[PDB]
Amino acid sequence: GFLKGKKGLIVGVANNKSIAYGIAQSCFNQGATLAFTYLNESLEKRVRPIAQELNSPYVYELDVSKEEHFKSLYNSVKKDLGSLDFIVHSVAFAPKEALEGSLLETSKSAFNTAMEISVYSLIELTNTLKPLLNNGASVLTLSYLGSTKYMAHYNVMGLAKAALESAVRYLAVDLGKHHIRVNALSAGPIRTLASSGIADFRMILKWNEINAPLRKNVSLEEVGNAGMYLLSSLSSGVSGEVHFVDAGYHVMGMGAVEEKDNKATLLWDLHKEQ
Amino acid sequence: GFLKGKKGLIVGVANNKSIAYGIAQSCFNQGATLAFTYLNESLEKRVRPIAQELNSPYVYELDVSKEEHFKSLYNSVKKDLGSLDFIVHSVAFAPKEALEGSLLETSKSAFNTAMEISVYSLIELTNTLKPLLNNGASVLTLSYLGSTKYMAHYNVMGLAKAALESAVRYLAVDLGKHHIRVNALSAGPIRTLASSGIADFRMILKWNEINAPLRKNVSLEEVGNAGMYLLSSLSSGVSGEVHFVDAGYHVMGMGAVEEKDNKATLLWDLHKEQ
Amino acid sequence: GFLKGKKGLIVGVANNKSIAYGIAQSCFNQGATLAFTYLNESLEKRVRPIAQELNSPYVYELDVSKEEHFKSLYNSVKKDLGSLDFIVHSVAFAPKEALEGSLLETSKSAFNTAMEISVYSLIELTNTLKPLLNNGASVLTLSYLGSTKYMAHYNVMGLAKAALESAVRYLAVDLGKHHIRVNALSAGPIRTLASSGIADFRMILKWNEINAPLRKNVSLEEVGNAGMYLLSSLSSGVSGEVHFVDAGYHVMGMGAVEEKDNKATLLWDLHKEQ
Amino acid sequence: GFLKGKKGLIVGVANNKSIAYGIAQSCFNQGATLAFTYLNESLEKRVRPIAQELNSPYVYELDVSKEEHFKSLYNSVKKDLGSLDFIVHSVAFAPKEALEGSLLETSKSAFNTAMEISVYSLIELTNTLKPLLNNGASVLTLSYLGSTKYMAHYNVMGLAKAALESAVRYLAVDLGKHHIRVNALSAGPIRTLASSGIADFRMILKWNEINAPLRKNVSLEEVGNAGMYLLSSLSSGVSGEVHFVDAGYHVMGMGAVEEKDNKATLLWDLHKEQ
Ligand SMILES: NC(=O)c1ccc[n+]([C@@H]2O[C@H](COP(=O)([O-])OP(=O)(O)OC[C@H]3O[C@@H](n4cnc5c(N)ncnc54)[C@H](O)[C@@H]3O)[C@@H](O)[C@H]2O)c1
Ligand SMILES: NC(=O)c1ccc[n+]([C@@H]2O[C@H](COP(=O)([O-])OP(=O)(O)OC[C@H]3O[C@@H](n4cnc5c(N)ncnc54)[C@H](O)[C@@H]3O)[C@@H](O)[C@H]2O)c1
Ligand SMILES: NC(=O)c1ccc[n+]([C@@H]2O[C@H](COP(=O)([O-])OP(=O)(O)OC[C@H]3O[C@@H](n4cnc5c(N)ncnc54)[C@H](O)[C@@H]3O)[C@@H](O)[C@H]2O)c1
Ligand SMILES: NC(=O)c1ccc[n+]([C@@H]2O[C@H](COP(=O)([O-])OP(=O)(O)OC[C@H]3O[C@@H](n4cnc5c(N)ncnc54)[C@H](O)[C@@H]3O)[C@@H](O)[C@H]2O)c1
Ligand SMILES: Oc1cc(Cl)ccc1Oc1ccc(Cl)cc1Cl
Ligand SMILES: Oc1cc(Cl)ccc1Oc1ccc(Cl)cc1Cl
Ligand SMILES: Oc1cc(Cl)ccc1Oc1ccc(Cl)cc1Cl
Ligand SMILES: Oc1cc(Cl)ccc1Oc1ccc(Cl)cc1Cl
Repeated sequence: GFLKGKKGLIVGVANNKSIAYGIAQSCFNQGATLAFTYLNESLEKRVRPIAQELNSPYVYELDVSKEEHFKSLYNSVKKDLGSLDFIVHSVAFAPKEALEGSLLETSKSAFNTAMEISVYSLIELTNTLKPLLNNGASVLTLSYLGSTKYMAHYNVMGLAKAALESAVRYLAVDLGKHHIRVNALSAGPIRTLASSGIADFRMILKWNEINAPLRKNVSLEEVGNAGMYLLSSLSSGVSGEVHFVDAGYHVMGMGAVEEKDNKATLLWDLHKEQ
Repeated sequence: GFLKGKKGLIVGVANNKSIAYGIAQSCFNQGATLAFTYLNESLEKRVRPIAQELNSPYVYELDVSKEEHFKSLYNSVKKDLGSLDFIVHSVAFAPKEALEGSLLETSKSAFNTAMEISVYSLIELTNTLKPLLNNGASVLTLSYLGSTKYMAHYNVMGLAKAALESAVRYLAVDLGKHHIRVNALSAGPIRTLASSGIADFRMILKWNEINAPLRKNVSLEEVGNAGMYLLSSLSSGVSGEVHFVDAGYHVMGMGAVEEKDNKATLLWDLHKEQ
Repeated sequence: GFLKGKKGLIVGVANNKSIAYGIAQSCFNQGATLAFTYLNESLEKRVRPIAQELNSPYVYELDVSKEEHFKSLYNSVKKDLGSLDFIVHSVAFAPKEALEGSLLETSKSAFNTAMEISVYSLIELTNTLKPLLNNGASVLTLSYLGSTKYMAHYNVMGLAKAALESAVRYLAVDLGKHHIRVNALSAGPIRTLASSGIADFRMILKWNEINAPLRKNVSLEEVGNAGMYLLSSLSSGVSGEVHFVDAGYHVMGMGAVEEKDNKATLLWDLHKEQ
Repeated sequence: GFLKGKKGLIVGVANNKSIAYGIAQSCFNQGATLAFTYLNESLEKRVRPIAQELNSPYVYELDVSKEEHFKSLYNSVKKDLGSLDFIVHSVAFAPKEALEGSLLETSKSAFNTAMEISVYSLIELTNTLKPLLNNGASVLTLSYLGSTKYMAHYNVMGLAKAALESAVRYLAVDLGKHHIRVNALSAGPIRTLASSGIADFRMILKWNEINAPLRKNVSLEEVGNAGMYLLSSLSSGVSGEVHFVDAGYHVMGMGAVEEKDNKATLLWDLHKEQ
């Protein structure tokens, strides 16, 4: 495969429906040597079997909010793997309240919690493992249209992803010198532990399926393959790029209609709403 | 004037070169009643005469990192002016170190400092004064190209302005229901207290000057008129807009060369570099 | 006003609901000396009173597809006004067929007509009057979100507008040196002659009203006021800018929902579609 | 490979340095059965051997300016290959003058030639071959940063590329209904027949090399692999996307400076210019 002999660190796995898992699965099929991290011993209960299924004996603890966990991580991968060719940064969080209602009511607390866990953590993770990154290494993070466009109740998480994307741009220039790449994969809505916690997510998912050019929701396999590509030398001439894997949803300037032309009606007014 | 009888709150005045003042100056000539805020007593020594120079007796204290200041602001204007038609958010801060070197070396501390003072403050300032805002009210903040593009050692400030512009988008939806507008004016480099205290600023300035389409730097007056417009009814149809006042610089995909056709040479190699 | 003693050419008026009219009306109210053109004698019947109504006795014939009309035009304003401070390029066309169905069915013939009348015309109009443009002159054209986002059946006109926004960018660099500004005002949907001829235009309009941040359609006055600003010295620091005047519509990444939060319902499913 | 048993049409091969060839090469190594096309007999002398080396006996004539060639194409692929899984649209032309001097001097003639060969041809190519496109088919075209940013003397080609990306957006919606993908690969400067004939091209190249984050120029293999990715099921979740293979150049907001921080100096002022 295109990741043969390549070593990579996967951060974000919570279960087999995780974006990072789809990416790890895809990376595995291409011969990569993987390493995984887990937030707490409860998630490790799921990250471990997942890890075994992908020929990986490297499982470490890493709660991005605990700076000492980073110090341990550096020592871990340097001992167990010597070096890293790629990193997957698939982590984000914000209090449940922050994602409902408006951005106005956001508490300074929820703001910082979402900024730190979802943005700064990319900086700390990358700086921490910087001296262990081989030349040509690739750093991939996960974003969402909500960064540049308004998406119902995404709120502060929207402000985070915008900063996240900017960081990707600045990190690509900081590491470009040493031939290292940085990108963001902008996936469309998809069912995962984090999303199943968001209010009326089934709706966001229906609006995308019905109004997206390909008229479908992206699979975990599709997101995994786009990621794998971005992390492989297949894309060594690609950096500081925000790559959409959303069934083409990003192009829409309004609700789809194209299929119906009698008088032109919204596809929404005909599917799951009549 | 297009602001006669209109009441606005100006946040961000440090001296008479501040962007916030230019916009204030312009709104003044249009008949707006002005109100100013200062960070500390030291700054009040400069904000005071200015307010007086522009007919304003309503001067209040406001350090965005102090939440109790916000409740006072409220009571202060609710008592003095009763209502607000437009708010100017001209604030941004980050430690000196964070704006030099690389984004990678940024600390969790400077990060949270950059994000709070420069982004969350717009949220608290707005949500606080919300019930004092008349229908048709306009909220303007200031950003910089660094938000979506790499600019020399802008580092963490670039992440801030990226969330800032995204916050402008969500606030516009949050407050649009109530007929209120939220925009951002992305001004080009311009010499002010805060900018003069930034490494090699002389260079960013000259580069924009030579490479900009209008072949010059933007004046404080031009930024002020751009803002006055965004804050006047003249733009009642505008919202969630990042308005560029940069002498067209933002359109360049490389250094200028145009006038000289002989064999095409960078204007920079001909201007102040021979 | 901010256009006192300023002379500008207004191109594109068909009746009193035209965008070029709103722009004209607004510029008139600011002391501008206007001049108008007309496609044919039938439109001249409406461009004449309108022209009188705005203290303008300069009315010339101009069909952008007729190269000779441009030669007359130059001679006309050189005699009648000596010079131009601003220009309004408000012209667009494409066969009815091309604006329905898909982009795939567009004939080579419709493609060219749409590109010529809608894009090249800006190039010819500007290049022709270039010798009569005073320093600080401002060139304003009109575009629509369909340039960068897909909009129902906008098709080839979507391709035109995108080339047009890129044209705006290249012309700003070409004329930038001579202190001349070039911008585009991207207006939101609004009822006019050309639009009343578009299939199911009412829907585009309804959708914007319900889903736009300000929850209303933009008025002809708001478009004019924006254009006037773009054409006045008030924006002497703005160039190569695509300025949106759509009630904040461009920020939306999906249909509005906000006002209803029980389970978060689409405002569309509650307004003009129960 | 990821295109094993996948049949595609390669349009635009001029020699072993063409972008279309690199993509073909990368696709050939992924198991695809290829088919090529040539403009005139003078190019068939370079396409035939390339087609042979890549295992292809399907070499057809196609001058996008001639509509009859499209009818033959259809018949040629329907008879020789039965159906198509992917199409490569790597064609663009504009008169030599148009690409030098200013966009202002462009003639109506050259405007129409640029638009037609570089934009309309994507529309005819896809609509003609449409009945031969299998579900999940992928359509890829090539663009350049000049489409949305000013690039020296790119001029009218910049307008074409902007319409081209817009067409990619509308075509993606027209063919998505049938599960077909449409994307654009925006490559960075690279040595080809067409580019070699461009004014001051070495400069554009050195400028991207020094200012690009990965500090190099992209290779034909990288552009090739990026396109093969876009054209394979590996990217079945991506559509209407403009994908940048430019060593990350697009992220730059100004010239590079990074590595040097004595007073912060341009990398350009130190490399190939002292
Ligand atoms: N699922 C979607 O529809 C979608 C769409 C676009 C972007 N994304 C992005 O994908 C990433 C998340 O993937 P997901 O959607 O599969 O959710 P997920 O729950 O599967 O993964 C998120 C992971 O982050 C971990 N995490 C949370 N806080 C942490 C902290 N303090 N320290 C260390 N780890 C922590 C969680 O344990 C979890 O494993 C996020 O960046 C998210 O913004 C998701
Ligand atoms: N100067 C430029 O070239 C430029 C370019 C683009 C954007 N901007 C933006 O303009 C705004 C500031 O204007 P400026 O550049 O004229 O700088 P300035 O020095 O004139 O103003 C900065 C202001 O921020 C205030 N401030 C900082 N921390 C604060 C806090 N804790 N609480 C309350 N106030 C605080 C200061 O009191 C000061 O008045 C910022 O948002 C900045 O990002 C400036
Ligand atoms: N009305 C809207 O909702 C809307 C939205 C976005 C952008 N626009 C843009 O506004 C501009 C026109 O404004 P409008 O909507 O008031 O339409 P309108 O019908 O009022 O004006 C269009 C003008 O173009 C002129 N024209 C057409 N072909 C011509 C030719 N061959 N030679 C000379 N003139 C010709 C017509 O005579 C007409 O006066 C167009 O560029 C259009 O793309 C309109
Ligand atoms: N070379 C670069 O640095 C660069 C950068 C960005 C985008 N591109 C794009 O790549 C594509 C071309 O590839 P290239 O750069 O390798 O150049 P190239 O010389 O290798 O290919 C250009 C091809 O276009 C064909 N062509 C021109 N007119 C035609 C017509 N009327 N009918 C049929 N074919 C015609 C020519 O035969 C030629 O093969 C173009 O779309 C170009 O805009 C190139
Ligand atoms: O960014 C996301 C975008 C979408 Cl559409 C769905 C899930 C996402 O991811 C998250 C969103 C909110 C929280 Cl609190 C935590 C995570 Cl992991
Ligand atoms: O955002 C800015 C952009 C530019 Cl080009 C110049 C000055 C700016 O303003 C600041 C920069 C850094 C800090 Cl700590 C505080 C402020 Cl007010
Ligand atoms: O660009 C436009 C966008 C909108 Cl929403 C409405 C009208 C517009 O303008 C036109 C569209 C098509 C044709 Cl044939 C002629 C014109 Cl004047
Ligand atoms: O689009 C391009 C961009 C670059 Cl940087 C280099 C070459 C390109 O391709 C062309 C440019 C002009 C003409 Cl006439 C024909 C072609 Cl194929």
